[PDB]
Amino acid sequence: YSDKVFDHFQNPRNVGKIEDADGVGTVVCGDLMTIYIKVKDNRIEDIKFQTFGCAAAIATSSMATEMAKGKTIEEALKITRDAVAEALGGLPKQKMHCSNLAADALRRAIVDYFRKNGKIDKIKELGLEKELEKM
Amino acid sequence: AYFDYTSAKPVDERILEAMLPYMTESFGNPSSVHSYGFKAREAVQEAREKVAKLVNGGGGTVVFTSGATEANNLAIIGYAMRNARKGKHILVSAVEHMSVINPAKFLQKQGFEVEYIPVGKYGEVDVSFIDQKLRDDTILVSVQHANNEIGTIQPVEEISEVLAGKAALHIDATASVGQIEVDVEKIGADMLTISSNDIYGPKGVGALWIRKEAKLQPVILGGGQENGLRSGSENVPSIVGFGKAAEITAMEWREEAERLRRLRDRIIDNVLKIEESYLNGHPEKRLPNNVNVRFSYIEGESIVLSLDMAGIQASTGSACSSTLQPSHVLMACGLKHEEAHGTLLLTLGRYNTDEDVDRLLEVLPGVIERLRSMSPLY
Amino acid sequence: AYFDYTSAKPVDERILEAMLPYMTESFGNPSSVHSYGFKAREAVQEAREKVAKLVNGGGGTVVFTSGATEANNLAIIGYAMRNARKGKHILVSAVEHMSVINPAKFLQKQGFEVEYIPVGKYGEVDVSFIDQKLRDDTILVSVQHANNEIGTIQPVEEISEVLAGKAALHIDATASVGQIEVDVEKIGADMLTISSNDIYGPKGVGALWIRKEAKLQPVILGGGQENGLRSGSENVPSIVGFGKAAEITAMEWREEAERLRRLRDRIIDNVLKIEESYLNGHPEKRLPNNVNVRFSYIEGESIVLSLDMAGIQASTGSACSSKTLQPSHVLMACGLKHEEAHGTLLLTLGRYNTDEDVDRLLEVLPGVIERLRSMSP
Ligand SMILES: Cc1ncc(COP(=O)(O)O)c(C=O)c1O
Ligand SMILES: Cc1ncc(COP(=O)(O)O)c(C=O)c1O
Repeated sequence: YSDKVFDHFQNPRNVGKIEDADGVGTVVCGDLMTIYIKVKDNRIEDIKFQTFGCAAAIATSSMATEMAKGKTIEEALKITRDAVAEALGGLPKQKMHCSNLAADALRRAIVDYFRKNGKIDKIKELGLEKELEKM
Repeated sequence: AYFDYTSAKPVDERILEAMLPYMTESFGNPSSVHSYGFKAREAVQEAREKVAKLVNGGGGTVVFTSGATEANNLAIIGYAMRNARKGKHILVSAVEHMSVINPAKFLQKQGFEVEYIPVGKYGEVDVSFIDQKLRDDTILVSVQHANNEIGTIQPVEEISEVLAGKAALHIDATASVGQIEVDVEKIGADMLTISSNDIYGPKGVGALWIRKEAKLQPVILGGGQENGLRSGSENVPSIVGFGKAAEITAMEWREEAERLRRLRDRIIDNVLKIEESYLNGHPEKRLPNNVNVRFSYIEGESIVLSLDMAGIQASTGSACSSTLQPSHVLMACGLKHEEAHGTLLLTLGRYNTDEDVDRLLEVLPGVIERLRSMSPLY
Repeated sequence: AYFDYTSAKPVDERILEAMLPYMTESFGNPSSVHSYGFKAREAVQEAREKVAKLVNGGGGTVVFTSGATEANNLAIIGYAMRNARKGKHILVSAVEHMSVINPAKFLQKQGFEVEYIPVGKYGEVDVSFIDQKLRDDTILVSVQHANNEIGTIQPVEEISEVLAGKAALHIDATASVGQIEVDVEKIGADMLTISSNDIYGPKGVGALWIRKEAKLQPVILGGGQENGLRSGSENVPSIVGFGKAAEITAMEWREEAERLRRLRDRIIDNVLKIEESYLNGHPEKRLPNNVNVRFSYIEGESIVLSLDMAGIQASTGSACSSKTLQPSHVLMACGLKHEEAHGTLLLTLGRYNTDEDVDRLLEVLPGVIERLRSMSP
């Protein structure tokens, strides 16, 4: 069990789909998730999420998108599984893969946004070559 | 609103009253040869007869164990080992509780041949597999009376005819005792598994009933209590409690199950109005206390936790609530891994009211809608 | 006047006060992923820790059982079956409870070589036999901490030293918890058995402490609770009571022990001052609660039922009361002639024993013995 995890699960932040989204990132069990971002001046002007999965899936997706909202892109790529696990107040083992879920959907969204706006160079910059290939 | 009765049950106040004096004033040990132990023995003996009486078990013996799990271990390992000189083939149902399925898997490591009996879309065993795979060397066949996950009642009377006294018949009655009639001669059982808590007695006790003549090797070795079949000083207070629960279930089971059926049906008729919902297990040959529904596009643990935050207790067969594998029962029915994720299991009991249901049916549809609206899958 | 505390003890009232809510209010199953599961889950873990704290059990794991009996079955069978490839040689004390002697005998049947450690006149295991017979292929030694029958305390500190890295050490601590200090690191236990009822918690639950990185095969198979070593839905209330009793035994034993030693002593001085009385087991290195003398001039069950009639609940090693009709294995092992041993009295003292209880037995016993040997063949 976990504390503020209940609050993000029951009252989730930024649920929805984004029409003409600027970047759409999507990811063994039964957890599937996508993140949608609109980007204005290198910022996340908006973020909405859709996930199917356990209570921790819901919670992390919520937290992750709350963490990224209004942040620069380089500021967002700083949202690892742990900055979100910690953000909530941690999670128990076995359910921790669900934090990796959210942090990955967000990375992919960001990586989507670069691959669409010819910013393939920044993809390299920047640490995220491996995740483009595995997509 | 507690709709998770098949994972735990409260102890009936009248059972507790029967139990308490054995824990503090008449705490004697049945093996003792003095007043304190004699009282102790009368009490165990009375309890034994109330449990036997509950299942029409006069032509056989009750052996007190620590629960249905041990009882099952003992039924399967106890019986096969002692009887291996007469063959080593065994039939077991694919939807049995893991306290049957794992012991059969142990015998598989000890030169026993075990075949698992397939089931159909609603979870009933295939009787013609049994009749087709029965051999002169088959010594044991283990099938449950009813299934506690999908609610489905099994063709045990039918199964008993086919076997025709050519192989011993084990029946786990964990889900049935209290819901439907459990008569060992009517269902032709040679061994019967009973759970105390499932009939509202203390946890941590149960019995295996054994037809006269069926001979077994023990599993718990030591003092030779339970006539050598289960060692350890007898847990008198629990046994008494278990006995008091049997007496209550005998007197009250019929009216209780008729009431729970009526509530079961109101649930199923209302739950199933929800876009894309499906009943698992048989729609009629089904325990009065079982609703198992699934919901497309969403995951079971989420439904379960949502419910809880409303004050509603329930259960799921989703992978997410274990291991990390879905329910072996659901797989056997032939659910895909996708289908099994959105599972909701609501099981009814003695302290449920129409108001519990009211509450459930005004809360659920909002839950299914809230989750669906976030599912990438909708 | 209940002097049969080692056969069965009453549950302590505070233990009871802590058990009830979990039977009626908080009756949930720890596997459930909802609030009732969560409470039950916190309730179980807190007990597990209170039990670990009892025997100093941090470097290990507590596994809940239905009692000592099962815990010994798990210790011997589960440890030997899982470790057999390291060797198949086993050392078992000749005065262990039958819940250790029977599974070993199961093992002999399964090809394992089991040797039984002899004892001297006071039923004390021969630490020398353990030195010279411990082979390269020895994997398990089983020695009880104390004997509930005759009271003798085994040399477990010194046995643990005879070993050192070689074979795992099983210690049945049923007799000893609440009586004398029980510390897993000090006695060097690789496994340790604990009985709830024996420490005023409920009947029907007990435990096996198991040192970190000792590996066992489970006995009870199924749902995977107790981390795969003992399946079945947790008896939450019993486990709570067990923890509660663990918490009182930590906070009360030193004193209750003194009180009883005193009572035992009084009993010791007077019974021994009777026609043909011998004291079985060690007179000094002995549990605060064990008086067990034998009489040449009589039979045991007689002395027992003759006491019951005065209002005295006692016990006997007399063959008469054994359903198999054989006399105590524990006593034969000491060296007693089946005849000498027939008329023995055993008196387990406990929490609710007072001075007046003790003064009754001393005002009753002498006649019971005299107006009974007065009719002897
Ligand atoms: C040393 C010892 N071990 C094991 C046991 C078994 O306890 P139980 O019969 O409650 O499992 C006893 C008491 O009977 C005992 O004295
Ligand atoms: C069909 C069936 N058999 C056996 C059991 C074993 O129950 P316990 O965990 O109380 O031993 C259960 C669960 O209650 C069950 O549903």
